[PDB]
Amino acid sequence: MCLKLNLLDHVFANPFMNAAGVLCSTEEDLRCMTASSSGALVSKSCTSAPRDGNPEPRYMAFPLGSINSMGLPNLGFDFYLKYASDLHDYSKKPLFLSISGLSVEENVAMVRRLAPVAQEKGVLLELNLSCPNVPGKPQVAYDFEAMRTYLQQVSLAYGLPFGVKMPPYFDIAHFDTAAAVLNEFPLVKFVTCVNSVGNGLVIDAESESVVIKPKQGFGGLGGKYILPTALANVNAFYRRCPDKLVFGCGGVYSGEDAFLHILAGASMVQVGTALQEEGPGIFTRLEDELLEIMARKGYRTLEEFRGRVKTIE
Amino acid sequence: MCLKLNLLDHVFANPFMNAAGVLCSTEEDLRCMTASSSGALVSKSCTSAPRDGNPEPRYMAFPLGSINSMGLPNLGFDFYLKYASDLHDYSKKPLFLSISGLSVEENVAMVRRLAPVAQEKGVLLELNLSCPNVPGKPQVAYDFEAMRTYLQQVSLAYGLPFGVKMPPYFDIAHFDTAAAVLNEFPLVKFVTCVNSVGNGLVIDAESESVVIKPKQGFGGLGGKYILPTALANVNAFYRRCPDKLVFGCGGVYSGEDAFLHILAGASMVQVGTALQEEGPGIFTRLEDELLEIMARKGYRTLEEFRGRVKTIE
Ligand SMILES: Cc1cc2nc3c(=O)[nH]c(=O)nc-3n(C[C@H](O)[C@H](O)[C@H](O)COP(=O)(O)O)c2cc1C
Ligand SMILES: Cc1cc2nc3c(=O)[nH]c(=O)nc-3n(C[C@H](O)[C@H](O)[C@H](O)COP(=O)(O)O)c2cc1C
Ligand SMILES: COc1cccc2cc(CCc3c(C(=O)O)[nH]c(=O)[nH]c3=O)ccc12
Ligand SMILES: COc1cccc2cc(CCc3c(C(=O)O)[nH]c(=O)[nH]c3=O)ccc12
Repeated sequence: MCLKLNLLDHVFANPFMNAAGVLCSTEEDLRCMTASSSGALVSKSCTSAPRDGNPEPRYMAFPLGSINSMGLPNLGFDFYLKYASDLHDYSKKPLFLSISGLSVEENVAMVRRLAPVAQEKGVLLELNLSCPNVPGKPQVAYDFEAMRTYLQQVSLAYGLPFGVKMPPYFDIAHFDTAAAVLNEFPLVKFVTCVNSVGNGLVIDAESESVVIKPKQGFGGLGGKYILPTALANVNAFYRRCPDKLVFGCGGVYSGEDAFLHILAGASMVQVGTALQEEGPGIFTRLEDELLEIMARKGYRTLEEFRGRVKTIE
Repeated sequence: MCLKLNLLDHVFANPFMNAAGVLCSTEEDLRCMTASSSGALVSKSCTSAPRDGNPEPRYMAFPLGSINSMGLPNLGFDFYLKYASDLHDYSKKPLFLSISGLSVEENVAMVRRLAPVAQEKGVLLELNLSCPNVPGKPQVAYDFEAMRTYLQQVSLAYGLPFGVKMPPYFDIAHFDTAAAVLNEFPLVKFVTCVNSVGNGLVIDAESESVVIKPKQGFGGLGGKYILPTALANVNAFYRRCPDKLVFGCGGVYSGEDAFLHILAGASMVQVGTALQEEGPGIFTRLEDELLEIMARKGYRTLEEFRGRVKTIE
């Protein structure tokens, strides 16, 4: 019985990894994720220049999940590129590097640089489409023309297999349109479903106050709040993109949650809120919990059940 | 005591009512909601003809909320009109009637007929903008030109103050666009935020199966999953629509949750999943809990704190 996977020409001890932005910003963070029992790690979404991000408090967590408006704080692309080219030990596990340029041109500039490193070391690119474009327009993946533009330009500039990080959708017509856009791009080999459920608002009843400072307390939601939304999006893309992998992200706190993701179609399973709260020991727990479920059901490998969610009649 | 308020030229004993679709479909249901301690009731969204709705099971609930793909089962507009015109006891509490035609024409035909009953009896219209719009197109509220068409035609045909039931949005540019549309229509006097969070997917780990039959298990989410989303939409529209009321809906299980909706800007608070699960006794508990929080804080009126959520710095 085992949790091993072989995809994208890499080998993974298990399907678990951090969600971009959690425990991935500094060399310290990335060494910690490497030392953990996760099957892979992804670096913090980066921009060409270093960013401080939004004013604090900008992340808060509660029994049912988290809210954040971090504002893309990061050490800048050159730092993440150097970690991939010079510091990461690929004998431990594979590395994804997430990029999140604030314009299509910024993304093209980073991927042009990353390509030779991707080619020579095998670092894998996750392009974040659940990011701001022009203020007053919707985020890139909610503007299908912008999304197409970004994928066209990054595909041409990078020239190698990559994947994308998608926001959640809530309408079947949007699943159909979004998947059709992605299916135009053969280099998009994995789709990560999902980024945080956008612009929620947490209010503390005792203080009568929002809990994060930026954007009048509005921010993205993660954790237990978003699991059914995550599963839907994983399965919607798994069904619509049969030539791509789907990575699941959202609401994983247990091996049972990971099992549901995998039944929905997930190949890797990312852990954000629960990792931020529990720390990297979570990975051993999740491995143990998932293996226990597999033993009860007689499943020896992930492929035996991946995507095999049953529907009714 | 007491929680009495005046809105839209009607007196309400308290701000609580059912959410449309819950405990409102049959004359029995409506009689039961009338007998309750709620301050108002709203009928099941209706169509011109009666509908059986989707195959069962079509609703399921869990500790964190519910998922549903009911498919608009209802007794038909003629029945809800007759209830409004002949059967409802207006001396008990106000009545809202929810309309959810499948095209703009169908809405216009129902509202033309509802208008004289509204003038005569004071029944209030809630137009459901989650009404599905041409298939392969996004629900109407997610199609801003269709939404504007709907409201233009309903406003002309109905000619009296009404409100609208809105799906959640997740992007600030969409809040700006949607609120601008609504502000084009002076007869739209209340906005109810939110309908169910669309197309989530609940999977049962033991059976490896989705839990509702329609649409391969995909359905709208309600309950604890959606409270921060509901609060965000309530506050976003409250800020953007200063000449309208905002009704809150989503995740209310307690007087504390109602308190947060009200702080966000809610005038009435609707109760869906928790009412489905607890029954109409919930209204006395909510009342008691909300009065207990007001007492502890020194608030004597709802007006003292409605919309007064604090931001940081
Ligand atoms: C503090 C924080 C920072 C994050 N930063 C990023 C980011 O830099 N890039 C990105 O793609 N997603 C980012 N996310 C989103 C997560 O990767 C993930 O998609 C989301 O939190 C949902 O998963 P969860 O329910 O496990 O938290 C961030 C989330 C949190 C809580
Ligand atoms: C079984 C069921 C039926 C519903 N039918 C309707 C409807 O007919 N019209 C409507 O506007 N919303 C309908 N809704 C949505 C609810 O009114 C409410 O917007 C949603 O459940 C979120 O509130 P909650 O978290 O209190 O459940 C329905 C919800 C459920 C669970
Ligand atoms: C107000 O929100 C933002 C301001 C500036 C830059 C932003 C960049 C992002 C993308 C990074 C990101 C973040 C983030 O760094 O805030 N948080 C997430 O939950 N998911 C993400 O993908 C999101 C929000 C931003
Ligand atoms: C697959 O879902 C549908 C098929 C046909 C008509 C539908 C009509 C609606 C609107 C009624 C409604 C329903 C419902 O009746 O399914 N559920 C909600 O959570 N909110 C609503 O506003 C929703 C879903 C429908």
